[PDB]
Amino acid sequence: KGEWLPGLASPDYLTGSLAGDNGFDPLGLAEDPENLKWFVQAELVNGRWAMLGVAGMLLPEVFTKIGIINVPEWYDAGKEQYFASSSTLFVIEFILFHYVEIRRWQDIKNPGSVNQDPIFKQYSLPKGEVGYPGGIFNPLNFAPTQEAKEKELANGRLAMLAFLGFVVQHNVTGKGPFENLLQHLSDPWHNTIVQT
Amino acid sequence: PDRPIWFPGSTPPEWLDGSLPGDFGFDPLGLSSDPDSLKWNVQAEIVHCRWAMLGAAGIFIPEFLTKIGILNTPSWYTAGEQEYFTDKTTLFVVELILIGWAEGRRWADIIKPGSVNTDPVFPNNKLTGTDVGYPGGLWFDPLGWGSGSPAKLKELRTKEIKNGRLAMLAVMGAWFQHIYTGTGPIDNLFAHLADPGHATI
Amino acid sequence: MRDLKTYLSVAPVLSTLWFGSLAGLLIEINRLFPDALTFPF
Amino acid sequence: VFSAHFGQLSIIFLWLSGMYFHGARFSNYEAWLSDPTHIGPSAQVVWPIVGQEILNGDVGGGFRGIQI
Amino acid sequence: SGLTPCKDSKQFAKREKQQIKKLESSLKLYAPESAPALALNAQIEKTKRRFDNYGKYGLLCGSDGLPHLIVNGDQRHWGEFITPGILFLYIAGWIGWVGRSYLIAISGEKKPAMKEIIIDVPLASRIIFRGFIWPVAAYREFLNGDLIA
Ligand code: CLA
Ligand code: CLA
Ligand SMILES: CC(/C=C/C=C(C)/C=C/[C@@]12O[C@]1(C)C[C@@H](O)CC2(C)C)=C\C=C\C=C(C)\C=C\C=C(C)\C=C\[C@@]12O[C@]1(C)C[C@@H](O)CC2(C)C
Ligand SMILES: CC(/C=C/C=C(C)/C=C/[C@@]12O[C@]1(C)C[C@@H](O)CC2(C)C)=C\C=C\C=C(C)\C=C\C=C(C)\C=C\[C@@]12O[C@]1(C)C[C@@H](O)CC2(C)C
Repeated sequence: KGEWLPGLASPDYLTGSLAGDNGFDPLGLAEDPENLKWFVQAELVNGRWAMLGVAGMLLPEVFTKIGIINVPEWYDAGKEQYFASSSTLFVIEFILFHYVEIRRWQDIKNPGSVNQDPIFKQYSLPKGEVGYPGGIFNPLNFAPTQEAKEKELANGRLAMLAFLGFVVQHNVTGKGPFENLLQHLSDPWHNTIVQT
Repeated sequence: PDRPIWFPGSTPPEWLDGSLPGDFGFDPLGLSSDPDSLKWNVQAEIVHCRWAMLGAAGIFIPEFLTKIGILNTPSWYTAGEQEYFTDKTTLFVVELILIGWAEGRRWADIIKPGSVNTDPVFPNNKLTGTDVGYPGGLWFDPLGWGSGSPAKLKELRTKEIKNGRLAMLAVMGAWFQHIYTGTGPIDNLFAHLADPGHATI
Repeated sequence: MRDLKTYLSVAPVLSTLWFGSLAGLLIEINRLFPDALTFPF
Repeated sequence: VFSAHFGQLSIIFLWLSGMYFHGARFSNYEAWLSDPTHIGPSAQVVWPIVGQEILNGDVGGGFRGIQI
Repeated sequence: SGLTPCKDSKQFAKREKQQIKKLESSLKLYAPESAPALALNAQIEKTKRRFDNYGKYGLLCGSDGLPHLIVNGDQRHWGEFITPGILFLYIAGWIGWVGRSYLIAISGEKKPAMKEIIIDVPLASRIIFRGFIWPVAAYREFLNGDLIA
C-alpha cells in the first residue's frame, strides 16, 4: 500500500480497502466512518466533473491555436450569442439536472433503492457498489477492477489540480492557458512566477 | 571513564559516558540531559561540521589562488552581487526545492530509522548504513571506508568531528575578520605575519 | 534542560509570548496598511 | 529577607540607569542648560505608528517630545 | 439617505485644508533640513494620501464632513461591514474550534486538570493546523450528532 510520507504511520481508519488509498489525512477529516462515505462520493463526483471541464476548456484552445478552427478562449465564451437566451438555457438546465441529481442522492442514502425504471417496469440496473452504477452507464462492459478505479481517482486528482492552476493562471496573468505554456518554453529561466 | 576531559581535575557530567565519538565531557549548561535531546544535538553537530568543512574550503582556497596570482575570483563577501544568467530568487527557489527533498528524506530517517533505506523507484538499490547520520551505501560511501572494526570507526568519526569544530570556528573567524578590517582573509594573515607584534589591536 | 522547557510551557510565559507576537503582527499590518476604513478588494 | 533586599536594590539601580541613559540620548538637556527659563525639559520621544506622534509637542530648543 | 459622496463634499475639503494648515503652522518653527522638520513633512503627505483614498472609495459624507457607514446590506457597501464580518467570523470560529478540540483530547486523562496549567505544546501544535477546516468539520459534526452532549 502506498504511503504519502515515509516515516509517518497511516491513520487507522484508512484500512486500505478503498480504491486510491495512500493513507493521506493530516487533518483527520474522515475520522467518523459515516463522513468517509459521503466524502468518497463527493471526491468521485468532483473528480469526474473537473476532468470533463479541464478537457473541454483546454482542447478547444489548442485547436484554435493550431488553426483547425477559430474559437475564443474559455473565459470569454459568455459574451458570444446563441440561438436562445442565457436565462432560457439556464431554465432547461435547472429543471433537467434536478432529476438526475435527486436520483443520485437517493442512491447514496439507500443503496439499490432507485435501481428500477419508474416508467417502464421491465428495465433495471444490476446490483453494484454505490458510486459505480454500471449497467447502461458501462455500454462496452469494461472490467471495473481495482486498478481501473485507482487510475480514475488519480486522473481526477490531477484534473482538480489542473483546474485550480488554470483559474489562477487567468486571474493573475490574464492570458490563455496554453498561451502561458508556450511563453514558458521560450525562455524557461526568465518567464516564471518569480517575474510576474 | 578515564578519557581526557576539557577541564582536567573536574567531574564530567553523568550523561556523557564517553561512548560517543569526539566526547570530552563538555556540557556546563546541561543542554542535553535527556536522551532525545542528546540524539538531536548530535545530529545537529554532525550536519554543522560537514557543512562547515564544505564552506571553509570554498572560502580560503579561492582567495589563496587569487592572491597568489592564478585566478581572479572576487571576494567571498561580495560574491552575492555578481551578474548571473537569472534572478537570484529563482536560484533560491530551485535550491529550496532540491535541498527540501534531500533534508526531508534525512528528517524521515532520524525519526523512524530504516524507513527510507530503499530506492523509491528502483527497489534493487539500497543503502547499507546502520547508524543514523552515516548513510553509507554506494551513493555516499564508494570506497568502503565506512565499515570495519568499531575502534577504527570511532577514531575516524572522532577526527571528522574535531576537523568540523575547527572549520566552524574558522568560518566564523573569517566572517568577523572581514566585517572588522574590511579586507580579504588572506590579506589579514599576510599583514599579521609581516609584523606580528603591532599588526593587531 | 527538561525543567527549562516545563517552565517555558506554563500559562503566563506562553500567553505573554503569544500576545507579544500578536501585538507585533498587528502593528506590522497597521504600519503596512495605515488609515484603513473599507476593504478596497 | 536579605536576598529579597538585594533584589530590590538591583531593581532600583536598573531604574536609575534607565533614567540617566534616557536623558543623554533622547533629551534636550544641553539646550535647556543654555536657557533654563524659556525651555521646557523633555526626556521622552514617541514612535510614529498609529498617529500617536501628536504627543511630540514643541517644548523648545529645536526638540519635540514629552515634557517631564 | 441625504448623504453625499466624499469626493464632492465641501466640508470634507475644508477639514483637509484646516488640518494641513494646522500641521504647517509648526513646520515654520524648525530649520528645513532638521530632523523634526523632516518628521513633520512626512505627516502632511500621510494626511493627503488618507484624504485621497477616502475620496476614492466612494464613502458617503453628511452635513458634518465625516464619512458614514451603511450596514443595511447594499451591494455597493459590502466592504464596510459585510466583507470584514465574514473574516472575523472565520477567525473566531478557528479560535473556538481549536480551544474546544484541545479540551476534548485531554479529557480522558487521569488528571486532566494538570494539562490546563502546563500546556502540552507538542499536542497543541497538531490541533492548530486542524482549525483551517473548521467550517466543514463543524458542519459534518452537527449532522452526525456529536456537537451537543
Ligand atoms: C551549533 C554547533 C554545535 C552543536 C549543535 C554542538 C552540539 C554538541 N556538542 Mg559541541 N562544539 C561546537 C559546536 C557545536 N556543538 C564547537 C564550535 C566546539 C568547539 C569550541 C564544540 C566543542 C565541544 C566539546 C569539547 C564537546 C561538545 C559536545 C557536544 C554535545 C553535548 C553538548 C550539547 O548538547 O550542547 C548543546 C550545544 C549547542 C550548540 C546548543 C546551542 C546552545 C547555544 C546557545 C548556541 C549559541 C552559542 C553562542 C556562542 C552564543 C551566541 C550569543 C552571542 C555571542 C551572539 C552536543 C551534541 C560534548 C560531547 O560529548 O560531544 C559529543 C563535548 O565534550 N562540543
Ligand atoms: C581558527 C581561528 C582563528 C584564527 C587562526 C584567527 C587568526 C587571526 N585573526 Mg581572528 N577571529 C576568529 C578566529 C580566528 N582568527 C574568530 C572566531 C573571531 C570572531 C570573534 C575573530 C576575529 C578577529 C578580528 C576582529 C581580527 C582577527 C585578526 C586575526 C589575525 C591577527 C591575529 C589576531 O589579532 O587575532 C585575534 C583573534 C581573536 C581575538 C579571536 C580569538 C581566537 C579564536 C577564539 C581562536 C582561538 C585560538 C585557536 C584555538 C588556536 C588554535 C588554532 C591555531 C592552529 C591557529 C589572525 C590571522 C585581526 C586581523 O585582521 O589581523 C590584522 C583582527 O583585527 N580576528
Ligand atoms: C470540479 C472542478 C471543475 C469543474 C469545471 C468545469 C465544469 C468547467 C467548465 C467550463 O469550462 C467549460 C465547461 C466551459 C468553460 O467555458 C465554461 C466553464 C464552465 C468554465 C474542480 C475541482 C477542484 C478542487 C480542488 C482543486 C480541491 C483541492 C482539495 C484539496 C487539495 C484537499 C486537500 C486536503 O484534503 C486533503 C487532501 C486531505 C484533507 O485531509 C486535508 C487537506 C490536506 C487539506
Ligand atoms: C556553530 C558555530 C559556533 C559554535 C558555538 C559554540 C562553541 C557553542 C558552545 C556551547 O554549546 C556548548 C558546546 C556547550 C554549552 O554549555 C556552552 C556553549 C558555549 C553555549 C559556528 C559556525 C556555524 C556555521 C557555519 C560553519 C556556516 C557555514 C557557512 C557556509 C557553508 C557558507 C558558504 C559560502 O561561503 C561560501 C562557500 C561561498 C560564498 O560566496 C557564499 C557562502 C554561502 C557565504
